[PDB]
Amino acid sequence: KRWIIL
Amino acid sequence: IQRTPKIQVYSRHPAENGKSNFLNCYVSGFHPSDIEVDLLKNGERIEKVEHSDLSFSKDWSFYLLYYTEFTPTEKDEYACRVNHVTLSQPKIVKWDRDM
Amino acid sequence: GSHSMRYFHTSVSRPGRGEPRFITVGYVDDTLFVRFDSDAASPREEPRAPWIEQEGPEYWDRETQICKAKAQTDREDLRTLLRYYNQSEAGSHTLQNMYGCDVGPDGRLLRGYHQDAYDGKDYIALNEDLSSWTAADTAAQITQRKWEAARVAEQLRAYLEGECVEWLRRYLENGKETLQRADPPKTHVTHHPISDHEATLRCWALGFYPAEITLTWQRDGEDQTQDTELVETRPAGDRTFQKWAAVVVPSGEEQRYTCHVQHEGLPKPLTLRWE
Repeated sequence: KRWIIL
Repeated sequence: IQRTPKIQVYSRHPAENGKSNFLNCYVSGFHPSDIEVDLLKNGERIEKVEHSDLSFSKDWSFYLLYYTEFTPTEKDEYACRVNHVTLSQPKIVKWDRDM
Repeated sequence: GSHSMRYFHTSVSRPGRGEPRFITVGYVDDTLFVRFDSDAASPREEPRAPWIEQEGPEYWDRETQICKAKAQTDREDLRTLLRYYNQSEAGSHTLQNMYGCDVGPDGRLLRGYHQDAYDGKDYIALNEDLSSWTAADTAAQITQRKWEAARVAEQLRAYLEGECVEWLRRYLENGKETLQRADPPKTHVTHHPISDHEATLRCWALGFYPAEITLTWQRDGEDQTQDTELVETRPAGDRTFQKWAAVVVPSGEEQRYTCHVQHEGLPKPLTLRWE
């Protein structure tokens, strides 16, 4: 599952 | 900065005349990512050729697999033709089943 | 054994030919399981392994949203990088990003990764501490300052120690039939005379998974590291990999040469000769 650059 | 592709032309399975197989051209180690790859049958471009999605190695250089189903014979010659900015002229690598 | 999850991303600008093309792929070990291509018909993240297909539509919706948002941030980042390097808008440039985690046989985190390259060169990398950055040049130092002020490393650490490991463990279970099976290499040696005085011995490894392998030639028991031709491990297209190693030998001395093969799928390293 991906990470999202917040 | 530019890195020229390493080129390998080969069959998925050991080649047996009259037996369906897959012909592969693996290009790796190159940058920039723009590249043109054709598979050739007796010097002519094979129409239906698929390729993997662009990915890259730990050193950031790109690799791609081009492939097509084919049934090798005794007489039919196969090759991979690659062009890239690092290349004066397209490089042709012939398939050598006897490797 | 140990396992890894990696997401790879490439954006390539093409001035005068539309917006940058964005391609991202996800891997567990050497198995592709998700893809996204901005030039596709109706771009969505697509499955590429059977064990990910069971994830629900919520999973695919979120993944596709993330992929599209990453394409947009990449476009912004490419414009920023032109400024950072005082470059023209005329040329094509490349932005690459990889992130992921490695876990041990127990599923424990071994380490996490998050790193970027511009035009094929190291740009900025999260350090193994998951708390500090290595910037390659004064341009990347600007990104470093920005990411430090935004506490990006703390957010990545939380992901890499949490969801990264947890979802890799989930994928490993759901795909255990394939992801946790090592296929050993099928091996043989071929002989091709070059001349009346020399011949090529080529040691072949075929049909193995995962890709990691060691092929070495010994002469009288001594590794021929300097004189061995070793091609890049290559994909067969059926999930397995291939590789060969070749040496040039004096004619008549073939039996002094031995090929040694090490692979996870082998209980013991193999020793082979030309028959």
